[PDB]
Amino acid sequence: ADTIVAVELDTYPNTDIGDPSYPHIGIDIKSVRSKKTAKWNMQNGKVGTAHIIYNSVDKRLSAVVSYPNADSATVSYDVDLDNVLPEWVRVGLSASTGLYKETNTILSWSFTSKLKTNALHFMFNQFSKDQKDLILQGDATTGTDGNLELTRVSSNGSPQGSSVGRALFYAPVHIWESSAVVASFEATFTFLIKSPDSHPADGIAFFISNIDSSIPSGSTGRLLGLFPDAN
Amino acid sequence: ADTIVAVELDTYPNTDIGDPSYPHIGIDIKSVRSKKTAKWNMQNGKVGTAHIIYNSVDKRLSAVVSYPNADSATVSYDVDLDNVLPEWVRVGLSASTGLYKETNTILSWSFTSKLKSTNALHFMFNQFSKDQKDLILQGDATTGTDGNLELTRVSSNGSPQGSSVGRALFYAPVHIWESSAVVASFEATFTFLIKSPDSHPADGIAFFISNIDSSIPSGSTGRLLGLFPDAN
Amino acid sequence: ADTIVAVELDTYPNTDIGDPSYPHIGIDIKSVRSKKTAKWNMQNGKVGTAHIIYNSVDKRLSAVVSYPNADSATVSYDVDLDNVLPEWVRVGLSASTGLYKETNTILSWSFTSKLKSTNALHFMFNQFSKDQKDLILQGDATTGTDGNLELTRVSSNGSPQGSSVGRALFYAPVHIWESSAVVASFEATFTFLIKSPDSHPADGIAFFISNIDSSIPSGSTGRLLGLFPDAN
Amino acid sequence: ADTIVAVELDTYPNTDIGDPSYPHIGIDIKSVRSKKTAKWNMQNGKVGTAHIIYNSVDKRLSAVVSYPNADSATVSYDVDLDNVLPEWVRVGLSASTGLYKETNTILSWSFTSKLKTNALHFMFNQFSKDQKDLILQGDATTGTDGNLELTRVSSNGSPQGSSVGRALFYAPVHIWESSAVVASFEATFTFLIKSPDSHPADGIAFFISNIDSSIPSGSTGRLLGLFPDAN
DNA sequence: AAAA
DNA sequence: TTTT
DNA sequence: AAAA
DNA sequence: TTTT
Ligand SMILES: *OCCCCCCNc1c(NCCOCCO[C@H]2O[C@H](CO)[C@@H](O)[C@H](O)[C@@H]2O)c(=O)c1=O
Ligand SMILES: *OCCCCCCNc1c(NCCOCCO[C@H]2O[C@H](CO)[C@@H](O)[C@H](O)[C@@H]2O)c(=O)c1=O
Ligand SMILES: *OCCCCCCNc1c(NCCOCCO[C@H]2O[C@H](CO)[C@@H](O)[C@H](O)[C@@H]2O)c(=O)c1=O
Ligand SMILES: *OCCCCCCNc1c(NCCOCCO[C@H]2O[C@H](CO)[C@@H](O)[C@H](O)[C@@H]2O)c(=O)c1=O
Ligand SMILES: [Ca+2]
Ligand SMILES: [Ca+2]
Ligand SMILES: [Ca+2]
Ligand SMILES: [Ca+2]
Ligand SMILES: [Mn+2]
Ligand SMILES: [Mn+2]
Ligand SMILES: [Mn+2]
Ligand SMILES: [Mn+2]
Repeated sequence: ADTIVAVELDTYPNTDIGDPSYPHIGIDIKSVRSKKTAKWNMQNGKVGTAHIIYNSVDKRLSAVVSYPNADSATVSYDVDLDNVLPEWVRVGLSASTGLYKETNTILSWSFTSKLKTNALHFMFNQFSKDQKDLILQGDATTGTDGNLELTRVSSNGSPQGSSVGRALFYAPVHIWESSAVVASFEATFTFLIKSPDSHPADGIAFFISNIDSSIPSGSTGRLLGLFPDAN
Repeated sequence: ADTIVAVELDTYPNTDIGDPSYPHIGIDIKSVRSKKTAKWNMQNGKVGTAHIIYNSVDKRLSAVVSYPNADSATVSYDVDLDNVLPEWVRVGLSASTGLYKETNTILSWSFTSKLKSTNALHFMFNQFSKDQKDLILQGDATTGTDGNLELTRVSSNGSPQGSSVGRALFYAPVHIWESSAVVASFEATFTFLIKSPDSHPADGIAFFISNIDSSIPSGSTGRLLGLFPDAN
Repeated sequence: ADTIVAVELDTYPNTDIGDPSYPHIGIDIKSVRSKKTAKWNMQNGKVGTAHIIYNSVDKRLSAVVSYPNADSATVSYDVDLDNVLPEWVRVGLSASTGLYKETNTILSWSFTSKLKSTNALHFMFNQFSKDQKDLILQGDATTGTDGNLELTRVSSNGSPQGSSVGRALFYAPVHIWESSAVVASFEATFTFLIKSPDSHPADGIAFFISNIDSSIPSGSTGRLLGLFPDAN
Repeated sequence: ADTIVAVELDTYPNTDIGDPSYPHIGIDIKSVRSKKTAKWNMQNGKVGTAHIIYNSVDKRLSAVVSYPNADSATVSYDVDLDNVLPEWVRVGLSASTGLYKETNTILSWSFTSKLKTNALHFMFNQFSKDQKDLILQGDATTGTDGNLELTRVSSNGSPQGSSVGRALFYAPVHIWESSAVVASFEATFTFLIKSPDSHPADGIAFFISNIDSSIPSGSTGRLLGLFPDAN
C-alpha cells in the first residue's frame, strides 16, 4: 500500500484502535496506532498552530501545537526516515470526519526542506479558487475566504460527517539521500476546528508519503485519510 | 501553441532572424527575435552566472550574466507579464545545438517567487542527482554526471554533440501574477559552463517561463533554442 | 550632516515645503521635498502595509502602500544609491507629530538585502519585545505595548501626543552597494496603524536608509518626520 | 566572567584538560572541558564544512563537520540554553594557536534564528576589507582573498603561534524567550586549516555568548579564545 | 466527556 | 563558412 | 602521533 | 485652520 509518516491532530478518542481517552497529538509510522501521543486541549473555534521538525543528525520527529494564551502540546519520536520512507516523497495535510464532524479549515501552510546544499520552500497564507501547486484529493477545496477546507462544509457553513480530504504539494521533495551530510524539514500550518456538536471528529494530520499516494478507500473517521486499516 | 518568455544566452548569431552579429543576451517574448539584446563576451570553458529579476511594480524584466573578474552584460525590457503569460506557469532552462555545438552544462539553479493578494515558492539546486524527481527533463537533458544538469548530449569525454535540444522544468507550477494582487516578484540564478573545441560555439541557453504543459516544440534544435516552433 | 534616503508615508500636507495638498507617499533623497509623490488614500485606524524595493540593475527605488480590499498607491524614482549613500548603512522606521497628532504604530517589519561581488542579511519582526536589543530606539520610540513598535508617544488609552519624534534602526549595518559587485537588492515590508481622533492627522511614517551613526536631527518633529534637520 | 556555549573543532589534544588523545569536535558549556566529544579526522589544507543546529523542542545541540569524499564527524548534547545563556546573545567564530600553529581561515559563515514568528538570517560567502556587520576581536582580519583569518598569518602566508582572534555578528540575537512556542538556530561555516608543521594547533569554534563578550586575556592555545581558565 |  |  |  |  502507500507508505505514510504523519503527525496527527486527533480530536476524537478511538480506544478500539489504541488512541488515549482524550484528544491527543501523535506520531504515526505506517500505522494509525500512534508510536507516541500527548494530551492536546483542542479549543473549539479558535485558530491554532502546528510546527513539525526533523533532521538527519538527531533523526527525531517532533511537533508542537499551540493556541493563543494557553500551554502548548508537544510529542517527539526517534525514527530514521531512511528506514521508513522512500528518498522521494510528497508532503500533505489530511483531515476526516465520521459519525461526528468538524470544520478542518487550514488558513496557512509553509514547508522548508534542506539537503547537503539543495533547498525547497513554499508558504501558503492564502489559497486561490484553483491552486495548481496543490493536488486536492477527495473532499478538499480552495477559494472559500482564501482557506483550504479539507472536509466537506455545506453552503450553510455546517460541517459534514463521513468526509475525507487531503492536499499534497505538487513537487516531490528529496527527504533523505544515502551519500548526504545534513537533511532537515520544517512544517507550519494554522487550522480552525469548529463543531456545533459536543463531539468533534476526527482531526488533521501533516503527512509525508510516496509521491503517488491516494486517499485509501473508506479512510473516513478514525483513519484520518491516511490508513486503509487500523493496524 | 506554447506561450514563452525567456532570457536567451545566445552564443551563435543567426542574422536570418534578427540576432546581432555577436554572441548576445536578450529578452524573448513569444518570439526568438529578441525584444532587446546586448553584447555578451562569452568565455569558452569558463563557469559563468546569470541573474533574472522582475516585479509587478516596475513590470521590468532584467538579466545580468557574469564571469569571474570581468565586466558583466545586462539587458532590460518593460513588459506586463499579466498581459503575456497565464497566471500559472512552469519555469525551466532550455539549451540547443545545430550544425555547430557546445556543452550546455548547468551547475546550479535557484528560483524565488513571492505574491501578496504573502504566498512564496523557493528552490535551489547546487547539485543534481541521477533521478531528480522535482525536475521534468525534456529531450536530451540528463542528471547525475558529476552532479550537473546536461541540457544537450555530451559524449563520455565531455565532447558536445550537434543537433541536440533539451530542457529542465521545475515540477510544481508557479503563481507568477494575480489580478487581485499588491506585489509579485521572481528572481532566478543559474551557473553554466559553455565549452566548444574551436571558436565557433552554438546555440545557447535560456531561462524560460511557459504554460505548465510546455514541451520542446518540434524541430526546435539550433537557432530556436528549444523554445519556439518557428522563427517569427 | 546625516545622508538620508526614505519612503515617506506623509499624512499632513505641508505646502511651505512642496508637499501636494493631499496625504501622499513619496521618495525623499537627502531632502524632505520628495523627488516624487503620489496620492495616498490613508484610512484612519485601518492596519495598512508598505513594500519598498530596489536593485543595482534597474537602480529604481519603488514603494507600494495598501489597505485591505482597496486600491493601493505606488511611487517610483530612478536613483543610483552608489552615488547617494555610503556603502555601509543602517535601516530604520521614523515617525513624527507636531501641532496635529496620530498613533505611529508598527505591527511588523521585515528586511532582506542580497549582494554578489552571495552575501545576505534578513530580519523579520512580527512581534516586538519589552527590550528589543537588535533595535536601536531613538527619541520617543518604545516596544512591549501589545508586542508593537510605537514610534511616537501614546497615552495609556492609546491617545496620540503632538510634538513627538521617534525612530527604530536595525542594530547591524547593511552592505547596500559595492563598487566590484554584480547584483545588489533590498526589499522592506512593514504594517502600520495610523489613528487620530478628528480627520486632521499628522505627520507620518518613513522607511529610511542612513549613515550607520544617524540620529534624530535636532527639532525634526512635525513636517521633518525625524529625518531632516531643515526643509531644504 | 563571559557566559559561553561553543562547538569546538579542537585539532590539538590537550590531555592535561580532558581532551581525548585525538583531534576531536566537542560541545563546550561554560568550560573548555567539552561536555561531549567525537573523533575528528581533520584534513591538512582541505576545505571542510561545519553545521551546528538546536531547537527549543528537543533542546539538543548537535554539530556535523565534513570534508569532500570522507565520512563526517557528529556530536550531540541535550542542554536547555534557557538555563545556560541570557535571552539576548551575540554569535561568533573563535580560533587560537599556541606552541603549535595553523591557518584558521573561514571562507563562508551563515546563521539563521527563528523565534515564535521573528527571524534573523545572515550569510557571508565573501568577507570585505572593512566588514562593519562583524566585530573583529584580537588577531582576526578580513580582505585577504575575501576570507576571514581568525589567527595571525605573516605576509609570507606562514601561520603564527600564540595567536587568538574572534568574529562576532554585530546584531544581538534573541536565542530563547520564557513565553515562546518554538525557537531554532542553524549555523554553517567552511574552514581551511593548514600547517606546514606535523603538529597543527589549536582549532576553531562556533560560539554563542553574552553580547559584550571579549577575548579572555591569555586565552591563546588550548583555551581557543573562549575561556579564561581550563575548569 | 458525561451519564448509566 | 558557404553562397550570391 | 611517534619515539623513548 | 489662521493669516493675508
Ligand atoms: O473527552 C473526549 C470526548 C469525545 C467523546 C466521547 C466518546 N463518545 C462516544 C463513543 N465512543 C466510541 C467511538 O466509536 C464510535 C464512533 O465511530 C464513528 O465515529 C467516529 C467519529 O466521527 C469515527 O472516528 C469512526 O470512524 C466512526 O465513523 C460513542 O459511541 C459515543 O457516543
Ligand atoms: O571557419 C569559421 C567558422 C565560423 C562560423 C561561421 C558562422 N556563420 C555565420 C552566420 N550565418 C550563417 C549561420 O548558419 C549556420 C547554419 O545553421 C545551422 O547551424 C546553427 C548552429 O548550430 C544553427 O543555429 C542553425 O539552426 C542550423 O542548425 C553569421 O552571421 C556568421 O558568422
Ligand atoms: O478645522 C479643520 C482643521 C484641518 C487642518 C488644516 C491644516 N492646514 C493646512 C495647511 N497648511 C498649514 C499647516 O501648518 C500647520 C502648522 O504646522 C505644525 O503642525 C504640523 C502638524 O503636526 C507640522 O507638520 C508642523 O511641523 C508644525 O508642527 C494645508 O495645506 C492645510 O490643509
Ligand atoms: O594525534 C595527535 C597529534 C598531536 C601531537 C601530539 C602531542 N605532542 C606533544 C605534546 N603534548 C602536550 C601538550 O601540551 C604542550 C603544548 O602546549 C602549548 O601548545 C599547545 C599547542 O599550540 C597549546 O594548546 C597550549 O596552550 C600551549 O601553548 C608536547 O609537549 C608535544 O610535543
Ligand atoms: Ca481518533
Ligand atoms: Ca542564435
Ligand atoms: Ca508633510
Ligand atoms: Ca585542545
Ligand atoms: Mn489517534
Ligand atoms: Mn539571439
Ligand atoms: Mn511629503
Ligand atoms: Mn578539546
